[PDB]
Amino acid sequence: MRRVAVLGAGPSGLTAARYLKQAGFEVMVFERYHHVGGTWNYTDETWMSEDGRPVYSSMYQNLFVNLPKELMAFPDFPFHDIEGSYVPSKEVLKYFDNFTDAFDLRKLIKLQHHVENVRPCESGWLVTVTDLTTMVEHSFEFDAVVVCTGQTWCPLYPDVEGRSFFRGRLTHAHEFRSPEPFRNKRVLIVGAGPSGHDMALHISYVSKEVFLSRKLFPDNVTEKPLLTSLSEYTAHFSDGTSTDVDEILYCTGYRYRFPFLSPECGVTVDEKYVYPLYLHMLNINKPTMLFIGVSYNACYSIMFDLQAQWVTAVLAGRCTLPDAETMRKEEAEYMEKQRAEAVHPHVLMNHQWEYFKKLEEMSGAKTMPPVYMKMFDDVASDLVKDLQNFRKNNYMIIDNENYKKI
Amino acid sequence: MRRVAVLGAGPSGLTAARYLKQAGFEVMVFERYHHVGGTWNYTDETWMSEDGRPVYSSMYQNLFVNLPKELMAFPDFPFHDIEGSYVPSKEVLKYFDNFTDAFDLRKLIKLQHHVENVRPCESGWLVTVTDLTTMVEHSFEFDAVVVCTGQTWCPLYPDVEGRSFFRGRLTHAHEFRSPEPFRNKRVLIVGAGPSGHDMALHISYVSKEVFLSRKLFPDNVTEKPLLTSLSEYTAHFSDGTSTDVDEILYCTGYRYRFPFLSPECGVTVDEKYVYPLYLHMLNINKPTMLFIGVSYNACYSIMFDLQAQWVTAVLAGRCTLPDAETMRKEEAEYMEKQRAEAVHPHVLMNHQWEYFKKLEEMSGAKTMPPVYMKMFDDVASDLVKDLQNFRKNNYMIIDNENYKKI
Ligand SMILES: Cc1cc2nc3c(=O)[nH]c(=O)nc-3n(C[C@H](O)[C@H](O)[C@H](O)COP(=O)(O)OP(=O)(O)OC[C@H]3O[C@@H](n4cnc5c(N)ncnc54)[C@H](O)[C@@H]3O)c2cc1C
Ligand SMILES: Cc1cc2nc3c(=O)[nH]c(=O)nc-3n(C[C@H](O)[C@H](O)[C@H](O)COP(=O)(O)OP(=O)(O)OC[C@H]3O[C@@H](n4cnc5c(N)ncnc54)[C@H](O)[C@@H]3O)c2cc1C
Ligand SMILES: [Mg+2]
Repeated sequence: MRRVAVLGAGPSGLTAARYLKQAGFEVMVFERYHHVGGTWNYTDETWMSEDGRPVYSSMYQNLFVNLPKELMAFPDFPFHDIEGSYVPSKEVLKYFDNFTDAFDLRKLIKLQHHVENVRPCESGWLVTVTDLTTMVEHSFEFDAVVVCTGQTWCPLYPDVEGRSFFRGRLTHAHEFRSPEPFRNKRVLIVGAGPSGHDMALHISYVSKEVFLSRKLFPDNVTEKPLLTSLSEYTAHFSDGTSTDVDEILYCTGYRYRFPFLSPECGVTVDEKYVYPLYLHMLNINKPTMLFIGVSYNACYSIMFDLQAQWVTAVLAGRCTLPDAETMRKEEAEYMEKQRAEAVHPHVLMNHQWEYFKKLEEMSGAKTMPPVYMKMFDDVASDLVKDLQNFRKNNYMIIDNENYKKI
Repeated sequence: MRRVAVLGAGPSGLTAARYLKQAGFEVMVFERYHHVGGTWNYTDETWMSEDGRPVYSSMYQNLFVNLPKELMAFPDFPFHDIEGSYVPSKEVLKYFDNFTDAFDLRKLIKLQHHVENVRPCESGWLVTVTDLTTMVEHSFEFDAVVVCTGQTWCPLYPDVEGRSFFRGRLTHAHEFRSPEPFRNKRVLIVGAGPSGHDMALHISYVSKEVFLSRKLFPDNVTEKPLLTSLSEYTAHFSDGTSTDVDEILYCTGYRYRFPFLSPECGVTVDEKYVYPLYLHMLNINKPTMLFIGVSYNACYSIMFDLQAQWVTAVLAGRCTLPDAETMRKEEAEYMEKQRAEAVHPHVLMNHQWEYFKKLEEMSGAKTMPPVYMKMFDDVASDLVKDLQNFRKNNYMIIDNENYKKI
């Protein structure tokens, strides 16, 4: 166990590379874009790039973070000193470029390399990639592979009665880049929890009327219950109401999609479920393949930090895992409990802190500063509770235990 | 029986109007567009019009007819003097504009009136329509309703495995207006029979490569067998081949859609089946509602002409219909035979001349000049046998029995 492939140089991939490199592995990171940082990169491009491969970023113009920069930074790599907690996206991109440079990761990253296929070979892995600058295909052999390609690029559209009758413009959150196409339009946003809050707000500034449909806002945003059918130009809702709309915008999230995974990798990828994974990371069938960033709805800084340290510990043999039968059993029990609590398989929100404590114990990682939990539990929901104003709040962490509002 | 509603002022509607007027009925024709002629009207608009209602035209730029004008003219209303048998679409539009004036129909037609709802009331019908120039909703009462709203506007897309993963541009024939968005693109056209021939030809003139997939063409049109799956930017075919494409164009036809029909009208509308209809026209459940132009794949001039005369004859009490029981029996047997011949419910192609003869006998219509059958049987398929060149052929009807190529 020496040569490890990292697939993706977004936050997940970058974190993995730091820990794997520190642990003495020979790391190679493949990234299709020309810049690290994942979806924090903004591009005018959507769906497919002119370079011939998908656009993976769903970033849009003028986005600000929905969590204070103080909680988005890794505990041992603070954000650059810039005024304000709720920074524009470019500051987060800058953060990951610095992070990459700080840990001497850049030399490990093959930019504009699009991973096309991954398959088991002997006990290791064969990774096939295209160098998009030459269009030459390259194959590389590795002892382990860490999949960090994200899950905010392949859109999910929930089925709705009559959807195929609708004649207005239908788009997904993935391709949202600016509110301009929605100017003076009657817009229905189909959302889930907080998924459509920010886009509703952005669109409210240019559109005639916004309808936010889900199973606080500006005056021209009208909340609606569940969308129940569509007709040619009209939306019908669970309350028996209906409204005419020119545009429908699905803020209905994404599905897992890992096109490069050959069936022999032993991973089954369904819309909301990737299996069989232990702790959302380890491929139970082929345990030298691991994923970072499959789990979601959590304090991501800590999640990335810990999953990278856990993956690293497993590959270095410092973490001894239960046998496969036990891992399948624990996974099975975990997933039954997800269903009982009515959340999707890889959603961490209800138990993230306990999950992180487990990762800490198994990986040998430094314990997380409790202030992350206190601050997160206090402010994470502010988007849904004080959408128009929460980003004016500024915070400063005082010590390992406490923070304050400025 | 005095007041008759005609829904639509395309060829079906106009033709109906002519005979209904002739028979002395009080006819009111509703047409959402500002010009008669139906699908023969070209508009840059697609899907939804800025006027707030659907766009029903699927006409594209630089279209020429696929059947000689001699077969497109009604037997008793010859085409205006124009050089060439295969005329541009605007000459067909001109033909129906002239027809409308020649028969003094224009006065009957409420243009820019969009039919919103039709429902039975007492013994007659209540028709709800919007005057799009005022956005005022108007109600009208009728003793009978003739539905002529067409069926080339509501697209049909066949499911294909992986369609949801495709990230290229996916469009339907309905929204095709010019080949320009396909310039320098790799284009897959998904077709059935002749459905994608003309569009393949149009696009071939501008694109890098055109692939025509179906269950003689220009050099850059490559025929492919059935499309079996899609991925991000690649199409996969039944022959085990794969091709990367930027664009998919669905030439997969349409489905029946009559949104204004309340369930009480007694008609069930499925994708390829409208029921219960006698001879593709009469609503067996509510026999004062009739349809013209539900049947298709036939010599359309004769079909419109005879169906209009038949509908008029029924409404005038001159056509003796079987009782409802017999009509249901004949419909069921007819539909059973359609399945056996492997054609969709309303496809006339295998038996149109016999069907036309039956309409003639029942309605008292003038017998069709046999030359229509002889010529149609000779030239209708020239589109698929000599696509690039068939439109250079010119014809002349000599008499009711003979024609010659010029
Ligand atoms: C619109 C939006 C707003 C958000 N706002 C916030 C916020 O305010 N705060 C917050 O904490 N989180 C936010 N997030 C979530 C945050 O973006 C993710 O948590 C984080 O970026 C996940 O990082 P990742 O490395 O797992 O995935 P990504 O950042 O998506 O990176 C995946 C990487 O893999 C690369 N890649 C993918 N496929 C291939 C391939 N075949 N070959 C080579 N490379 C490949 C991509 O180029 C990309 O660089 C937001 C997400 C979105 C979509
Ligand atoms: C791309 C294309 C090429 C074709 N080429 C040929 C050819 O070469 N030769 C040939 O013989 N045939 C051709 N056809 C078929 C031809 O267009 C039809 O056979 C003919 O137009 C059908 O006439 P129709 O009146 O039944 O329907 P349409 O022509 O579609 O007319 C329907 C009318 O109803 C109106 N309408 C619909 N709903 C409403 C509502 N709710 N309220 C008010 N008005 C409404 C529409 O505006 C329209 O004016 C072609 C069709 C297409 C799509
Ligand atoms: Mg006769």
